[PDB]
Amino acid sequence: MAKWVCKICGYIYDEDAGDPDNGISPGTKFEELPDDWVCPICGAPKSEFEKLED
Ligand SMILES: [Fe+3]
Ligand code: NA
Repeated sequence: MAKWVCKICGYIYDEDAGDPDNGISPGTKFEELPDDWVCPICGAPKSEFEKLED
């Protein structure tokens, strides 16, 4: 699945990993993260992530 970078801090939202400590099961696509999910490292909103693909 896809990976996304937090443009602020460099955290990778890896769809295969999810974010279980913050309520997101492995395999959750970035689009399906709740609108108010934030980077678990720096707190940036979803808008600040960039999909790692051409
Ligand atoms: Fe971040
Ligand atoms: Na959405």
